[PDB]
Formats: sequence, structure tokens, C-alpha cells
Amino acid sequence: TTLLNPYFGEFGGMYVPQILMPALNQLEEAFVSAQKDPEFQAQFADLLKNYAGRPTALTKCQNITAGTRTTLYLKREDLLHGGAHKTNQVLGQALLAKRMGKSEIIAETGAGQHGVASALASALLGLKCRIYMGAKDVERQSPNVFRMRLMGAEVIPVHSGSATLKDACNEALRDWSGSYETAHYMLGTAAGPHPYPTIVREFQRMIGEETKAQILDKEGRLPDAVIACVGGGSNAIGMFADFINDTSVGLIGVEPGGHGIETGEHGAPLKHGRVGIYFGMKAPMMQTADGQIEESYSISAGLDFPSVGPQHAYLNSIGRADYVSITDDEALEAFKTLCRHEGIIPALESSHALAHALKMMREQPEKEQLLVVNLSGRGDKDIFTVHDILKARGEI
Amino acid sequence: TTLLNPYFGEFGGMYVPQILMPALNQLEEAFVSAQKDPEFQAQFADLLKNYAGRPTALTKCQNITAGTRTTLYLKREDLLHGGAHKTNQVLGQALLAKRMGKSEIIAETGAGQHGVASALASALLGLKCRIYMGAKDVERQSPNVFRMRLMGAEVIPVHSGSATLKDACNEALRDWSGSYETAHYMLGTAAGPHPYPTIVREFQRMIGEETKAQILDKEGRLPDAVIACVGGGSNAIGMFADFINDTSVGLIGVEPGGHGIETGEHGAPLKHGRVGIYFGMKAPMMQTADGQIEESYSISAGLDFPSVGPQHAYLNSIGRADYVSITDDEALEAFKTLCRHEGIIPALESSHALAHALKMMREQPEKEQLLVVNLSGRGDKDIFTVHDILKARGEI
Amino acid sequence: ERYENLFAQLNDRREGAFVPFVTLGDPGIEQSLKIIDTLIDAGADALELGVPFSDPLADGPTIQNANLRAFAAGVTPAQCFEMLALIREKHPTIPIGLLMYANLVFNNGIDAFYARCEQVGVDSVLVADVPVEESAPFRQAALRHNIAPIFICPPNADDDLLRQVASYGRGYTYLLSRSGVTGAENRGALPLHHLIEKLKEYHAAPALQGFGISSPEQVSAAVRAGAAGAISGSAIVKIIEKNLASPKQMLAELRSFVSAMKAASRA
Amino acid sequence: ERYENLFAQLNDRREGAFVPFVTLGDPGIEQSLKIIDTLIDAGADALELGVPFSDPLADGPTIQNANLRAFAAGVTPAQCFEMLALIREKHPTIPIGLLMYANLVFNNGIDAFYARCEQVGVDSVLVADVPVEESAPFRQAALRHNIAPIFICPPNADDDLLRQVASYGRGYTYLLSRSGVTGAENRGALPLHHLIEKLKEYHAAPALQGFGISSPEQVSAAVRAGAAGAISGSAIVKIIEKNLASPKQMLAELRSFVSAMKAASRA
Ligand SMILES: Cc1[nH+]cc(COP(=O)(O)O)c(/C=[NH+]/[C-](C[C@]2(O)C(=O)Nc3ccccc32)C(=O)O)c1[O-]
Ligand SMILES: Cc1[nH+]cc(COP(=O)(O)O)c(/C=[NH+]/[C-](C[C@]2(O)C(=O)Nc3ccccc32)C(=O)O)c1[O-]
Ligand SMILES: O=P(O)(O)OC[C@@H](O)CO
Ligand SMILES: O=P(O)(O)OC[C@@H](O)CO
Ligand code: NA
Ligand code: NA
Repeated sequence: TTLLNPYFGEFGGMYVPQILMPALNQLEEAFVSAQKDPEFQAQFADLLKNYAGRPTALTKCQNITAGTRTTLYLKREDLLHGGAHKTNQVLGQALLAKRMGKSEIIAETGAGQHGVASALASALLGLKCRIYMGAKDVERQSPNVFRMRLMGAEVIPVHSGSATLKDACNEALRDWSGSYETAHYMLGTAAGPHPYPTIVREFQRMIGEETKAQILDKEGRLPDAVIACVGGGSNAIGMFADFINDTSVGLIGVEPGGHGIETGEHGAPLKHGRVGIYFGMKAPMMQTADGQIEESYSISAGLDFPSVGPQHAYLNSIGRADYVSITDDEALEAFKTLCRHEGIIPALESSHALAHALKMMREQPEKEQLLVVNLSGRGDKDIFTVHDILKARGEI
Repeated sequence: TTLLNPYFGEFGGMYVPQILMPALNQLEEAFVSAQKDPEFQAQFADLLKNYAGRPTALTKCQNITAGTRTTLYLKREDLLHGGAHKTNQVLGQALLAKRMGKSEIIAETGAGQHGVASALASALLGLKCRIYMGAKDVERQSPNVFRMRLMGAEVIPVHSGSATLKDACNEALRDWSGSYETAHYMLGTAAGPHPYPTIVREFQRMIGEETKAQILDKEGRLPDAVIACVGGGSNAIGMFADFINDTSVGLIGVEPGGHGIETGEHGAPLKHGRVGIYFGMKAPMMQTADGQIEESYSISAGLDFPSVGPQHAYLNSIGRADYVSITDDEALEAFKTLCRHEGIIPALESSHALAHALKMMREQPEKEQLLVVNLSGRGDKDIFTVHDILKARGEI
Repeated sequence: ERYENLFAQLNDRREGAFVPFVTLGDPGIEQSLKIIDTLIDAGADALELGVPFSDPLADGPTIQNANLRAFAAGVTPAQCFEMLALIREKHPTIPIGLLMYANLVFNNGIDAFYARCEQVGVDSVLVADVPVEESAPFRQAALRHNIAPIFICPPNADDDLLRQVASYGRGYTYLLSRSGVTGAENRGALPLHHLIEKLKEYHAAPALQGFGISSPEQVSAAVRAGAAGAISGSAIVKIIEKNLASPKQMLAELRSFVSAMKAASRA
Repeated sequence: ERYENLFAQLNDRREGAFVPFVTLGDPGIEQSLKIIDTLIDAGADALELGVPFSDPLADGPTIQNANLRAFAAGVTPAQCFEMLALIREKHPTIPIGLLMYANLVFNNGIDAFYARCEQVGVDSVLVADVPVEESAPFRQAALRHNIAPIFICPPNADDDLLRQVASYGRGYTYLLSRSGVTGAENRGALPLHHLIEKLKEYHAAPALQGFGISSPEQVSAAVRAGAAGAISGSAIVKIIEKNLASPKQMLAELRSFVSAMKAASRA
């Protein structure tokens, strides 16, 4: 029994050990109550505006589109406090955690962006935060690890499995299953068991709401398409949500193609996996013929997850949203192009979305189209990854 | 002969080799014309809003002031595109450079923040950018160097002198003295020869203008004091400017005390140097008894400059503004305190200003006072410096 | 059926059940079969058997490593079912319960999975990540193929949940000792008398307490509190892990442990 | 005064002036004095002398390194003035001009600096970072102490600037060969005939061309274009830098270079 529908068509649900159902039910109840509470909405809004820096700019890119009939705007979540869209929902989830009388926060992270966001919200709002991070990501992301620790968070390397995001996810949920009385699990994406896909969407939907208002003000019409990368689904559903009922607006999600779909080294379960049950949800998964969960791969540690949120799976199944993939090399080229031609260093995650937009422009350069890319974060965290790649490839 | 006054009392002027006077006169003329040009103002405003992210938030800090009668707001220039206030004036100066038909940009940088800002504006606006940086700063700031290079800037290490900011300043001016026909010198602070102190102030004064409007909206009155760090003077004069005629508002500038004023290893010429002529201006300098310019020192490479802009020297001489100093250790403690209690990682430069505010609160905790600190940038660039210090001190 | 027969016989003898858990194929197929025969010969009243899964979200490091050892030996679910058939051929009456993760049941069809369980002689299936709220297609498929669907009674169970587990479960009720994941070092100490009494009031399948049971004293406490028996997994698996290089000493230490745990179940 | 006498004598002989520059105290006080005597004995008509300064913003690497060598020998402005007095005692008629940075003139009082120049027998002072627009207190102090204030005519000079340099300067006019900083490798090739003619029309002090003059052919070109002479610094300093370990070969190479450059000034 739930207050809200846990499914998006066939996808979603609450596939957790029985011990955790009361925690999920309490969270749902607290969320429904908070959404009707003008004091909660006012405090959330105040933090978003005066602490995180909303609204974020919508930037027209008048160098990268030269010579084509594409007009391209970037929604500048990279300018949010912390450097990415993750800060939106951590603020809301932290307020929910306090509303429920929880004093501790558990969070997973890949490249460290949700970790940094969880750490900063916990520091501001007086919560004790512990972050699980794949040991391979820890080794490669020592700067974001130190940032989390500077803000008072405990960072716990995870050495199991691939030692990446999926493994951090597993450990966080194991932890919560023995600490839910005092700890809120601050899940970092629009996935996992109900109510997380719904809560994360609602605490990220200001992205699309602002984008709609900004594009109407500047262009007098809606975009032809909005484009966002998809690792778990948070930034994409935050952009998509307010446009779902605007049937003329294309919704395009970009999964990581890694080394190429044909190599098996990618993170594109929505289009190249099949439905399974894992991480609390019924959703498309990368899995073996036997039903073991496969390890994903991407140059971008924030997209390195072998499943995807159920609402995206649903929006795809009905044809409302279209999903594509972008390889490591395509993302790298988009990263370099934005740095050099717009003076913006984008996250490698967001570079996947930009790469697809650039493809939409370059493939049909005389097609008149108004596109918005969700620039979900900044790429300062990625400069070492990019450097080592360009060094190994002889480019520098 | 000039259109505008080159002096602030005794301080300022145009102490450059004769060859450069026409360049300075042309720049002054272009600036005066641009300030009256509604098309220039509209383009500048558009970039500030839709590209850089103005207005920036004014954040109330309700954990660090607990138990005292201090109310503390931070002006969030750390949320500007690029991560610091430098982006404001580079956008204006780049537009001036284009207005004058210049195709190239010369810029100096210390820790790399003005370098990053110059590189990003040049990438956006189609200018060829070369950045001088002290070799010791290059060695210690390889991330910001790579960011500049990703955005297409040429970064030139300077091995002479102390191999820090002053030395980068020297080389940039030597370069300009042989390239002014095609290159605009994008000086990074409110110092140097006229008209730079005036131009930089006017292209940074939105900081204080916004702060005034925001504080009036939130508190219904002006601040008791506004507090900003002073390395060359840009961020401080940008905050101060709109309050100068509000006589009740204290203006407090914070120079680096380094290892302690008494050690001679500091960067506090305004209060601990004496007037000299160098870097195109008559201004307080750290200098030997013989008149050789001394080398400065600070944990913060952005405050490591042995002079200061002439308007600050003037505002001090008449008692309108008060200047103090903060040591390395005091700045480090303020950095740690903001990270842990507000979830904001501040630049080590801005940490000097916060440290003085915290002192104002802690020394007189029952004094009712409304303070604004100019949080001139974010501290992501500084995490390695802080890490190595905390490692050497046994703290980690 | 096998559970009803077992619990009737144990009640006549005023005995609780001792039910060890191992991961099928850990550390290899042949040693796993010898292990299971040793557990039975040493006094196991029933078996709980895990199929190696890539991401066991309800298990602590001990059973995580059991899965890894099994995978290192190439163990697949298909091979696990071949083992299950052999075990049943040797032991016609012992109840055999599987502990599964949902994706392995769902992967190639829920109905087909339970059909295979019936083919090999499995008596019950507990899906660790399928709560009662999501169980409909699993419990229907189980019952269609004469498999008992097992449901968990957690320590935070409310009355509605008690009534659901009592109505929908068969064979036995899995009474959790504590929150958290599997682990022999984490012993649950919360008194469970109230939950045990409600389950009986609601005519639930007899309760077997599990999680953290690693000593004979814990087995006696469970039976004395009213549970029909106790399950021990990590404690058993540690004996395997400790003796990987000494397969004979492994079996001897397993026999000693099982014999002592079963002795503590006798009243 | 010494400049007027020199230029009158040179004009009678239809000669241009060759004016070397060195940094005082490079590579040491005693060798610097021997260097200067060699430059005079080899044919220098006048001297331009730099006082080491910490941040010479108008100099390229060659003269930057001269300052560093001087500082490495402990050379101070006070020691430079002691040298200047000794040089004047040996050479009563040669014009001696200083090339200064503003802070060293301003540091302890503009008036006092020019008073010391007069005491030691200096004839002129050029402050590299004080343009005409800022020169008032410097030129007043110079004239009060019978020192010629030297002003630069850059290649981008407009007519107003030409008239100012002509009115305010004395001794000689410093005609820049090119933009940029000092440097023997960067040779200015822009024709300066127009500026030379305007200066003469406005009765300016005779022009000495400087920056990039490193060969005898450049000296002849300057005089042929109408300049009263030519200044060479970096080319001289490179001979010092090259022979730091061979002080005698240094003087011999300096004599050869100076003699050849002065020969090219004769018409
Ligand atoms: C700037 C930026 N843009 C886009 C994304 C993609 O994530 P989404 O698909 O939008 O949700 C970013 C990723 N951040 C995360 C990963 C995380 O999000 C997380 O925290 N747990 C989790 C669990 C499953 C999948 C994904 C995630 C990190 O910390 O590595 C990112 O940093
Ligand atoms: C976030 C932040 N906050 C405050 C400051 C202090 O500078 P101000 O006193 O405000 O001007 C920051 C410094 N940035 C500069 C240094 C620079 O400014 C520059 O570029 N040339 C220059 C020349 C003389 C003095 C100072 C400077 C850098 O790039 O290292 C900074 O990065
Ligand atoms: O491992 P433990 O903690 O004994 O838990 C029992 C479990 O492994 C079988 O259900
Ligand atoms: O060094 P150069 O280029 O010869 O310039 C002359 C200068 O050093 C003296 O005025
Ligand atoms: Na994914
Ligand atoms: Na300074």
C-alpha cells in the first residue's frame, strides 16, 4: 500500500528486502506531506535561490553553431553551487531527512559530484554524512574525495565488484538496511525503489521549468528538442518533466556508448540491455544470459551504471522520449569543442549530451532547429582524466 | 592630457615608458565612449547575465555566527562562471579590446584565476590570448594551467625574480610595450597605470550595487561594514564603490599577513610599505631602504603582490576605508571553518576576508553588527595547497 | 509435504530445527556436494541453499566471498540446479529451501524458474529482494509448482504485515534476528517473543530465526522463545573460508559445528 | 656644458656620436670601471650608464641579466654614485648620462637624487618609466641642479609630443629605433627621417638613436638619416656576459667592437 504509484508502466516498484519497506513508506509519506507544506516549500526555495544560486542561466552558443541553422542553448547547471545539478535534490532530500528526524546521511557517488553535493548540504544543515565511492573512482578522484572530507563527510572506498558506482550503490543500500532508524539514504539519481524516482524528479524539475520560461522569453516558442545525458536519470528527468505534456518538444536522452556498443564496454542499458530486477527496481539492465548483472564502462564515472531509472524506461517504451548513445571519443571531442569555442569546461557526463546535439547539427546543417542541452555540470573535476587521455594519445 | 583624472590624491598616474602613452590614451578614450554607448552596455549586460550568471547570490551564514550578535552575509562571486569575480571585468575589457580593433590579449595571473577568466572570455569572443604566469605558480597550479590551455590560451612561464605574480606582471608589460598595435593588455586588477584602476572598478562595481540591493531587500538597511581581501584591489573596489558615499558603511580591506608582518614575509604594502613608483603607478610598495622593490609572500598566490591599487591607498589616507592584515594560518582556519560549517569551499584569497570578519565577531561576540564578506572566488583551485599544508602539519 | 512432516516430527520430539545455509558451488561443485552431505550427516534438519549472484544486496562480506569463490569455480545457476537434483536423489525427505535474488528468478520467466525448482525437488524459495508487496507473481508461480513461498517477518513488522506473512507464506516463516545484512559477527539481541506469538496467533508457517546465529546458545534461545528452529549461514561459511587449503579438516570442523548447533536445538 | 661641447666638436668633424651603455657594477665594481675606461679609450664619445634596479620593465633579458650580475656582486645605488665620481675624476669632458628607473630617483627625494648627480658630475638623466606627462618634478629638479632631463621620442610620436620633447628636453633627444624593450637581436627598421626632421625643426636637443643598434651598419644608417649619433647597450653587454671567465679577452673584444662602431659614425 502506497500513497503514490510506484510504477511507470511495467517499470519501477519497491524490490528491497522487507526490512526496508517501512523506511520507504515513511519517506513517501514525508514527501507527500512536504510537497503540500508551504513552509517546507519556502525553505527549499530559499536555499535554492540564496545558497545554491538558482535560477541558472540559459546560455546561447553563437560560435559552435556557426554556418548551420541550429540554435543551441545550454542550461547552466554547471553554475549551481557545487558545480552540478545534484545540489538541487540534495537540498530537498536533506530537508526531508530533517523533517523525518534523521541525523545521518548515506550517499553513493561515482566521480564524486553527488558526494560533494551530499557533503555540502549535510554541512549546511547539520547532518552527519558518509559517502560510499568505488575504490577505482576514489583512486582517480582524490580531489573530490578531499573536498568531501574538507566539508566533514566520511568517504568509504568500496573495493568489491568493479569498484565503481554500482558497487558504491550496493554498499550504501547494505548500510541503510541496518541504519534506517537514524540515517536517511540520499540516493543520487532518479532510480532505485519507489519513492526515489518520483522524489528526485520533483526536486529536479525546476531545471525544465526555468528552461521553458527562459526559452519563451528569448525565442517566443518552445524548443524543438531538449537533450540530456542519462546515467541514472536525474538531470534528464529534471529537464524533461515540465515538457512531457508539450508533445511538440522532443525529449532526447544520451547514454554512454563507452568504447562502442559493439564492444560490450558501455553504459547503455535502456537501449542495449533488457528488463531485470536489481537495485530496488524493475528496470532495463546490462545482464548476462543467466541474469547476472554486468559491469558497465564509460570514460565518465558519473554515467558508469548498468541500469537506468524506470520513468525513462517508460517514456521510451511509449515513444514520448528517444534515447541514443555517444562514445568516449565523441564525448571528448564535444568537451574540447566547448572549451575552445565557448569558454565553458563541461563535465564529461554533460559532454555526452552536447556531443549528440553537435551531431544533430552537423548531420543536417540546413535543418532549422532550436535545441537546449542540459549542461548538468562543470568539468573542472575531469581535467586530469582528459589530460591523461590526451597524453596517452600523443595529442599533448 | 587625459579625459579622466589619473590620480586618487597623490596616488596613481601613468608611469610607463613613453612608447605606451598612446595605447593608454586610446584605451581611456574607448572606455569613456563605451560607457556612454547603450549598445555596449547592453552587450556587456547580456554576457554578465546569460553567460557569466549575474546576479550572484547573497548568502546568509547561519552556522558560523551562532552564539553571537553578528549577522554575516557572503556575496557569492564564487558562483560566477569561471569561479571568481575576475570574469566580470574580463568580459568588459574583451569588449573594449574588440571595440578598439585588437585581435590579441595579454594577461598576467598568479594562482591562475585571472588567467582562466582571460582565457574563457577570449575563447567566447574570438581573441588570441597569451598568459604570463610565474614559474613557481605554474609548477603549483598545473590544473589551472591546463584549463587555460584547454580553452586555447598560450601560457608562458616566467622564471625571473620570485617567479610569482609581480614577475608575470613585469613580463606582460614588457610584451605589451612591443605589441600594443595588435594586443590589448587585459590587466587583472585595479592597479597599474591609468586608466586601468578606473576601468577595473567600473567593470566590477556591480558587486557592490547588487549587494546593496540584496541587503536592503533582506535586512531593510545597509551593512555596518563590507569586507574584502586586497591583493591588487579589484574585488575590494568592486564591492566598495557603490557604498563610498554611504558614510555609515565601513569599508574594510584585508591584505595578506603571510607568515606575520614582523617576519617581512607578507603582502601588505598598503599598511606596511611606503609610496614608490613601479608597475606604472605611484602607490604603496614593499621596498628596500634603497628603493629596490621587495618580493612579497602569501599562502595565496592571488594576494602575492608587493603593491596595491591607488584608489585603496587614497581611501585609506583620508580614512574612508580601513585596511588590516590576516596571516596564512588565520586564512587557513577560515577556509576550514567555511567548508565544514556552511558547505562552501572558498578561495584562499577570499578566506583572508572571511578570517577578518570571524575575528570581528569573535573578539566582540555581543556587538550587534551586520557584515558582508565579498566571497571573491571558490577554493577548488586551492585544495592541493591546503592538502600539502595539512599533511606537513600532521593534521592529516 | 517435507516441511510439514519435519516440523511434526520435531514437535513430537520437542526439538527445534537447525538449518544451515551454504552457497551452492562454494568452493567448487564437488566440495560443495561433500559439504552438504556432511551438514546432513552431522544433524541438519533442513537446508537453505544460495545460488551465486553477482550483487547480493542482503549479504555481508562472508557470503559475498562465498559467491565470489563459486563464480571463480565457474558456477552457474544451471549447474546449481544439477546439484539440487543430485542432493534430492540422495536425501528424499530433507526439506530443501533456496535463497534467491529476484533477477535470477525473473530473468528467464518466473513461472519457468519455479517449474525447474519442482523438477529438481526443491521445497521452498525465499526471494530476498521481493517484499510481500511485490510478491504476487512469485507466490502464484510457487504455489502452481508445489513450492512454498517464504516470507520474512522483520523485527519492525506491524500487525498488517504479520497478517500478510501469515496468510501468504507456506513451509516456514523467516524471522529476522535484526536489521542489517547477513553476518556472523553481528548478533541480534532484540527480544522476538511478541512477533513469534503473533505469527502463531495468525496461523503462520513455523518460524525459523535467521541472521547472526553463530553459537549454540543462540539456537537454544530461539527455540526457548518459541521459534520452530534457527538458520545459520555465515558461521558455516567461515569454516569453509578458513579451510580452503585443507578440504578434510574443513569437513571435520563443519561436522563438529553442526553437531553442536543441532544439540542446542534439542529441548 | 658637456653635451653642447661634444656635439659642436663632432659637427665640426662631420662625425656622429657613438654612445655605449653598460650597467654600473656589472660584473663587479672594479671590472666595471676597467670596462668603462676601455669603452672610452676605444672611442666612445659619451656614456650611458644604468643603475641596477630590481624590476627593469624597459629591458630585455640581456640587460636584466646585467642587473642580476651587479646585484650578485652587492652593487647598490650608493656604490654606483661612488663609481660615477671616480669616472668623472678621470675623464673631465666626456658626457655622462644615467638611465634610471623612477623609483630609484623618487625613493629618497627627487631633488636629493639630482643633487647627488650634480655632486658626482653627471650630465643628464633619463627616467625610463616617467613620460613627459609625469615629468614636471623630475625636469624641474634636473634643471635646478644643472642636469639635462632626457626625453624619448618614440616612433609613434604625434606632433604635440614632438613639440613637448623639443621644449622640455636638454642635452640630447632619445630617438627610439622601435617599440618593445632593449635587445640586440631585435633591430628596428622603420625609417625615422620624418621624426628626425621635426625634432630639428622644433629645435630639439640633438637626437641619439637607441634600441637594437648592434652593428656598425646601423650606426652609419642613423647618422646618414640625420641623427646626431647612436646608442648601443645590449650588444656591449653581451660581450661582458660572454667573457665573464676571461676578463682580459672581455676588454679586448669590447675595444674591437667599440672601435668598429665608432668608425662607422665618421662621415
Ligand atoms: C554533472 C553530472 N551530470 C550527469 C550525471 C549523471 O547522473 P544522472 O543520470 O543525471 O543521475 C552525473 C553523475 N553524477 C553521479 C552519479 C549518480 O548521479 C549518483 O550520485 N548515484 C548514481 C546512481 C546511479 C546512476 C547515477 C548516479 C556521481 O556522483 O558520480 C553528474 O555528476
Ligand atoms: C578569487 C580571487 N580573489 C581575490 C583575488 C585578489 O586579486 P584582487 O586584489 O582582487 O585584484 C584574486 C586574485 N586573482 C589574481 C591576481 C590578480 O588579481 C591578477 O590577475 N593580476 C594581479 C596583479 C596584481 C595583484 C593581483 C592580481 C590571479 O589570477 O592570481 C582571486 O583569484
Ligand atoms: O549469515 P547469517 O548471519 O547466519 O544469516 C543467515 C543467512 O545467511 C541465510 O538466510
Ligand atoms: O640594449 P639596446 O637594444 O642596444 O638599447 C639601448 C639601451 O640599452 C640603452 O638606452
Ligand atoms: Na545507466
Ligand atoms: Na598587494
